[PDB]
Amino acid sequence: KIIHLTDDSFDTDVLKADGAILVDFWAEWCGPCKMIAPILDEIADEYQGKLTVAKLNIDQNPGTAPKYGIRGIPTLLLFKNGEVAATKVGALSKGQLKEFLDANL
Amino acid sequence: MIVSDIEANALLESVTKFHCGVIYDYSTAEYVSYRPSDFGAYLDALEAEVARGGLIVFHNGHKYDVPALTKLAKLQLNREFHLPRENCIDTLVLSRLIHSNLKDTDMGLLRSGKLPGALEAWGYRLGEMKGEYKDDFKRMLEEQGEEYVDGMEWWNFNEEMMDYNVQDVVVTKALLEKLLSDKHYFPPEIDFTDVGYTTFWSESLEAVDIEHRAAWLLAKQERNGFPFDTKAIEELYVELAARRSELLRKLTETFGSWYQPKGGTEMFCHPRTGKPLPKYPRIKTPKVGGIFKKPKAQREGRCELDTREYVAGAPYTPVEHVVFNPSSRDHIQKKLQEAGWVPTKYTDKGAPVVDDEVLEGVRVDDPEKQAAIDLIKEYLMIQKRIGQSAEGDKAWLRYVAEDGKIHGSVNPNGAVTGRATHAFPNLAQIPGVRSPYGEQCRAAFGAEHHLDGITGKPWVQAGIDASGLELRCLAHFMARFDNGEYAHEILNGDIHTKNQIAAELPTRDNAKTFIYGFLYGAIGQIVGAGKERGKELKKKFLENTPAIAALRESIQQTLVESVKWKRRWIKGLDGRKVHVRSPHAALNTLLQSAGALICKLWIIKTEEMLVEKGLKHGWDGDFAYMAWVHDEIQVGCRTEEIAQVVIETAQEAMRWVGDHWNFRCLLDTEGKMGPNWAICH
DNA sequence: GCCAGTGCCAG
DNA sequence: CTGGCACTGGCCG
Ligand SMILES: [Mg+2]
Repeated sequence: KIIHLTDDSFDTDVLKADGAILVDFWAEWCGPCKMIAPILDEIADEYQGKLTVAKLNIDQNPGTAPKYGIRGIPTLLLFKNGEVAATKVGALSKGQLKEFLDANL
Repeated sequence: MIVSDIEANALLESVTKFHCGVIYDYSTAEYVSYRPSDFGAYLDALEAEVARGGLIVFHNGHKYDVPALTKLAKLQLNREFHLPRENCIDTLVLSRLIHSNLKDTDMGLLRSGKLPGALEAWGYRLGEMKGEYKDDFKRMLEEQGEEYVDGMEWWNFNEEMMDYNVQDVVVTKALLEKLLSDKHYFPPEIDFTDVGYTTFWSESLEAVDIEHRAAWLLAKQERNGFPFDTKAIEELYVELAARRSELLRKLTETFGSWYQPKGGTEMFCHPRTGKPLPKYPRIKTPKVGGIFKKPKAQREGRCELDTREYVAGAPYTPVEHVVFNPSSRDHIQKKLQEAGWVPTKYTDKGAPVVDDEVLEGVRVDDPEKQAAIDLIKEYLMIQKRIGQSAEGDKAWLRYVAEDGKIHGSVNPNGAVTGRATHAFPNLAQIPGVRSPYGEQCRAAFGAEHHLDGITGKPWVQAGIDASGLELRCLAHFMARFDNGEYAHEILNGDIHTKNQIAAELPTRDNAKTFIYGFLYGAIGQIVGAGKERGKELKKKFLENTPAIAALRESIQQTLVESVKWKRRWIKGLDGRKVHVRSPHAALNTLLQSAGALICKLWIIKTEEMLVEKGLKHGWDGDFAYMAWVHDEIQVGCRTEEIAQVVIETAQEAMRWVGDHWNFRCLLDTEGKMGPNWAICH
């Protein structure tokens, strides 16, 4: 259920999509990114109704991250109607993520 | 004999005031201090020593004290003062000859800590005096609540400056006697502090006289400077900068930017176990932050959102965005391997080698990235030219003086072998005419860029070089074994084709490549093999050239015994000791030193002959030495007629040098007349 | 600011 | 082989 973005599909899959979209900017060499990975898989299932979860590997797709001023990973950007609604950086826990989504959905 | 030193308000180029001077006279065994109003008396005392046919000792006096006194005497007293070369001794020149195996700070111009090996103590102190004085001055000011300014310690005379002046002479005298105690250069039977100048030069080893003559002449050369075309280089800089930018544009398009961990202060530990993971990038664990703000209402007392982006406890990896830098070997390596490149050779530190040779052999699938490698090689070369000519700390454009000339420094005996070293900037490393942009670089250095002080007409350049000096030096040394056979071949027939046959080589060019490398103690890249055929090439060469094998053996038996040495030095042509760093480089040391001393005596004799013919050395005269690059000299001449005379005189001087040291191989020179270094190659 | 590491330019 | 010096990248106050 997780959408794997690319620099070329980002605009249409995220910016011009409907509903809430949670984007995770990550890299294979980051410890925290690997921590939150499993959590994101479970979040995609739960909010399978009112939320779409997408991932963008910054090494394979170097063009997008710079546009949002990434300063650390994992960076979670919540998009709504083509714009960043909320943003949180770090390996949030299952519960913490839940609260973040609930409070912003 | 007297020992002296002066303190003035600036470096030679801009000195305007004599602050003080100190003189130690060996005849009275007393020190005498001269304050600012005693300048005239200071000069009279030096001239009195000259009138006695005496000697004046300075530390670095050839380049500073002597020339500064001439300048200051004219500016302050409207007096003509010119100490003769024969009456002056320089302990820095002596130290560089006797302790040639050691480095020195070049009077504080170089950082002590960056130099390899040990440093002679007295010389170290003399070279650090300015820095110490500045430190004493500074703390004395700050203790008085006064702010220090750039270099105010030299604006006015003061008593602590006088004290440093006295100390300099005390140490210079100590250095002098330490140097004079070396019996290899100074016969013990003679007290060199109690003899006239003629005895001093004639009774000391020949090398002592040659080194002082070389330093006197080269100080003059530095003063002359090399006329430089500033405008042409500024235009070259614009051209190079434009190509650099375009290459960067292309390369940054081909190789995109990426993220790298940076700023991590915490070790990443396994959430499950807890075992540290040093390999993973360092992380950061925010201590503050949450989803909601800490509340302010009954509804919430049982909530406002925290717009901040961090959550206490939730670790992340700090990263920085990096753009491709074509000058970074690390980026180059990173991008090329990602393209499929597989390194074959690394450095002793593990990093893969990224030099022109390996880059040329790199093969990747993507044609754009493959072609980008040429852009990288070109970018690296362009950067090298830009750094040397305009942006580097020692760039030509930063060194050109008001007189439109570059006054590079020369250490007359900076190399262990007796060769000179050049710096600030190094005028012995200007790109050759055959390398990219070499013609423009070379053309910017030339006599044509100096307009005569009277007529306004550009001067002309005479470029003279010693012909195949290294090989002729080899022929000389093998003569006791082949009776001049190699020498006869050099000037009658072809020595390179002769070596080609000797070392079973395919192309004559391979011979020239083989010889000039065999002397450097070197491999098979000449033919295309390596570390296998090479061994066979040496044995075959030495087998068909028995005289060179004999020479090598004789050298060895003289230095080594098993490394356990019997003597770690070779006697140079003028009798000096030449330190041998390694047994394998012994022959190269012998040959390079021979060429160096030959060229040193050659430029000295050439100028003396020009002077005896009536020509005046200087821009206010007939000719001016502008550069000495090991086996060649570039001389500015007021007219073409003079240039022809300089060229012809240089040939006569070389023949005189060969005869002087009974060389077993005839020595020659070749000269060219033109407007600049590009033409006079 | 410095110290290493690497590489290239001259002869 | 003998030298000078430019750049990058890590550490530092
Ligand atoms: Mg002095």
